[PDB]
Amino acid sequence: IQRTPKIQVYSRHPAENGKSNFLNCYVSGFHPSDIEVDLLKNGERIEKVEHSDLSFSKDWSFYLLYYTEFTPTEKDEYACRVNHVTLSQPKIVKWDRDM
Amino acid sequence: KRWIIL
Amino acid sequence: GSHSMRYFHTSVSRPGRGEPRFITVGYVDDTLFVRFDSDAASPREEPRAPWIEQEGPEYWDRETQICKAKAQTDREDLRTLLRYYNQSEAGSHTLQNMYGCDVGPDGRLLRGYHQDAYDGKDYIALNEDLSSWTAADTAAQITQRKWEAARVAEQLRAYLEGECVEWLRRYLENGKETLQRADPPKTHVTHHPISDHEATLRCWALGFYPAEITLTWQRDGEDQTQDTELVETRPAGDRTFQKWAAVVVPSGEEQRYTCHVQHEGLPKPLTLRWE
Repeated sequence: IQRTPKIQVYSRHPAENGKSNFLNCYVSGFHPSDIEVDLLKNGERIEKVEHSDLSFSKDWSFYLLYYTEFTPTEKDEYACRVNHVTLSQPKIVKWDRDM
Repeated sequence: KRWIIL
Repeated sequence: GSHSMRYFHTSVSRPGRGEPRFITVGYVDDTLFVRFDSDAASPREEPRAPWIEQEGPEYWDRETQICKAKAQTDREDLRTLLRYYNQSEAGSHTLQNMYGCDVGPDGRLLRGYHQDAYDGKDYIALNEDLSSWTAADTAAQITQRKWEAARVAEQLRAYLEGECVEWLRRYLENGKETLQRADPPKTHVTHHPISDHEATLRCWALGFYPAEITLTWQRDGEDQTQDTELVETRPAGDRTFQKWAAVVVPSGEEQRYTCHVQHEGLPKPLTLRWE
């Protein structure tokens, strides 16, 4: 079977402008494992991105965490670009500090 | 510690 | 309370690109403690938690040998499943393995686990008596016959009842500071005005462990499951978890809505309102 990933883009700690933080993009519940995940700053692919080791839930659906150290500003906009086989086109999730 | 099949 | 040890395994064949990709992780409760990736130049099982780093060379040597050994069996097994299902070599397939044990407060084995999935679906699973198998189809039933003849269930039962539980209790003890201790969620309720007439209420649980938590919204003591946006529990990135529950309410009627938070770290369930 094939399942489409669920996508969450959030911060490790509460958004504080001008303070070092972590930008997280959590992709979960997808199958197969092959997935493409990108962090975006102002529409530019973030360069230093790390990810968790591949794991899966009780239902064999996979989950990954892509993270990067970032410093939130008021002007700068952040997003997560995920590409999967279950997606006709790469899905983009904008980052909301309130979520 | 892991298990390994025979 | 009760604690669990789990090892997760995934092999995915890569037609044309090369040999199958193998990745495995180890979890004690909700704490990742080991990992192996076949994509590494000189792959080895590496420590992802502090309390596992104590183990000596023979441990990391034996573990790495096991991980390399499992990857190779996964190749053999992937090829076999091709012939079972009469599938093409051109297609990429996934094989997934999980085995573990659950213990109680007394350090006694509650149950033992060993499951295998092919292309994301259940293939064959070891039953709770640790002496029987559940097969998904005629292909898994073929495997069931082989494994019964090879006494794989008796192999696993010995490990699950013995070496699994012992080492789990060891890990639990070695990292008792972090493992046994439960972090309560930092909780607050936020207010988000959608329109002049409507606002959104979001209930937050941050930095808690383990992942097991319950967030609910109530309208006048009544439950709002239908109209609650409940996101999946997410890792904060520091071995802790985050989760929020949101409801939309009419402006000026926030006092009608309460957020109820139930976690292990909390002495008693919490009730929150926007302030």
